Amino acid sequence: LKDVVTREYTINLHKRLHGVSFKKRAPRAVKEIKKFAKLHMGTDDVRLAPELNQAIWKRGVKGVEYRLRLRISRKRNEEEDAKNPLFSYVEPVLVASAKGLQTVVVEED
Amino acid sequence: KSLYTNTSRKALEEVSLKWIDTASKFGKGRFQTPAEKHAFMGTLKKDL
Amino acid sequence: AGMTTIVRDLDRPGSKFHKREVVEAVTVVDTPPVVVVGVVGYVETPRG
Amino acid sequence: FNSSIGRTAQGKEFGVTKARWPAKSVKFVQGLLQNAAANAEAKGLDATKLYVSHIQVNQAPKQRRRTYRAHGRINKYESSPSHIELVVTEKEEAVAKAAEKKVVRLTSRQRGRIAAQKRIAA
RNA sequence: UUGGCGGAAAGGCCUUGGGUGCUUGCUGGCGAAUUGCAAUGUCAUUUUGCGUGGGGAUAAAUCAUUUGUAUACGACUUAGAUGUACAACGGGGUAUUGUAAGCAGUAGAGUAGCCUUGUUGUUACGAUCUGCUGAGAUUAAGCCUUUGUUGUCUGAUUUGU
RNA sequence: GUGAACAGCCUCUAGUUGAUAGAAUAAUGUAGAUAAGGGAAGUCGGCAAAAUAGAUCCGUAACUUCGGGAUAAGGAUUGGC
RNA sequence: GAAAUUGUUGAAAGGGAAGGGCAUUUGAUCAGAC
Repeated sequence: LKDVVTREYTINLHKRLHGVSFKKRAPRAVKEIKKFAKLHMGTDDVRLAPELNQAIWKRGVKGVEYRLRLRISRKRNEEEDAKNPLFSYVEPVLVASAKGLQTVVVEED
Repeated sequence: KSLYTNTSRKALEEVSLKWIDTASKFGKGRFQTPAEKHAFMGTLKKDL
Repeated sequence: AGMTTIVRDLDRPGSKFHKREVVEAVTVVDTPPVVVVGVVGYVETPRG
Repeated sequence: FNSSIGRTAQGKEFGVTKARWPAKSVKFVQGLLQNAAANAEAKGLDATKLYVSHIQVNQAPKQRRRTYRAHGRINKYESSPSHIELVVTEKEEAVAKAAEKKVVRLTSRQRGRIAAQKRIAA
């Protein structure tokens, strides 16, 4: 239905990966992004861009960046619609540093 | 309140404080007030 | 609320630290006023 | 079949502390609920007063495999398969009433007492 | 119906007034039979349900989500329908380390070249040094605070004297 | 490549990414560790662990079958430019 | 197409076993005799 909005978020992975096993840090950061998008968009299913997968794993299994800037977008579901008519699709954001930014809404064009 | 009366030569003592610690408990606190910290350190780059 | 440190002058005759400084540990309990709402009466019975 | 299984808060609904989510056993059952529903609708049944009136599970023949144990031993590694039956029925009203007459036998002393009450009041 | 008393588990006791039925206090009239020669010969109170007709009133709990003063799992303790509400961020404070990258310097053991033939001659290399710089980075994951930005707030099950 | 080294550690060619997974982080375990002051008082017993350790220079006892003991013991140094 | 063992429905009982004996109450069922 409505609310096809896309917004930019900063996620603090440092507070979420605190004290996690080293071989699990990058894999758990994957599950944190999906839980993060579900919270802010309410969608059960969350899809990650493969180039966002690179951003998490850029510095190995235990070198995840403290902060990531994300472009989370809610979109209509297609291709034999599942129970959820809306899904969240998450992009990385190319910035010099992800610290000090506030959540903003991206215009639709 | 206490259930009994105790003199005990220790419970009748009049306690008058002299100094209360207000340093940070979130680390090895060094200063008691933000004014004290500003005087010891001086001006910083955060300050204008 | 938490713990903190106090300095006060000990006063007990016959002690080595009489009229001399002692550093001391205290705990602070936060106590706003309590609102009285209701009252209950208790009869004294053979079963308590 | 609950010995030394874990506890969960979602058993409160049923008055139990041990409950579990048998995904394999669930999917088998709801595949047979679908089959019975199709069978009922092929029979002209309403499908709105349908309820599960009978469902039973009993043991199928075992399927055999082998386990290797320490000091050169072989032990059974078996499957416990299931046969499943279920029946869906239309719910109906009360069955019947007005049971048998149950003819009653009175002694002559009891019969006279009854007539004494009829004679004694309107 | 009037007025009291009783909290040990009072839940009952006493009392005022009127109405009503009976009265074996005394003297009369009618009825009983056939349950057949006895057969407990059925008269008590427990709970529940379905009906009427007459009043009375219009909730919560659990699951799911959430917190960590709790925790193996259960369990515990918080929060959530429009607000000194909750959350994600950002800001500030508090802490830890010890002075970031970049740029500049007539700093720098010295070496080599250049000619404009030195006299601070310049250039090339050069660990490190000085200044911007108690800077920069991290700061709740079980730290504190918030006039900022953004979002969220009606899904499931069950319970009745 | 480091390095005396077909050591140990990292990489190239080539080959794998195979061993049921998910969530939490109680006790007790297996494996790995660190501890103030003391320093074997523990224990049958220093069992286990710790300490020493490469290289260069200096120095090296008793005893001896004269070959050894010996790396005896015991000191110093170690980077970069 | 037995038993051990098992599911479903029905009935009943169950305060740290169960099962048994004598006797009877209660519930279910039943033959004979007329």
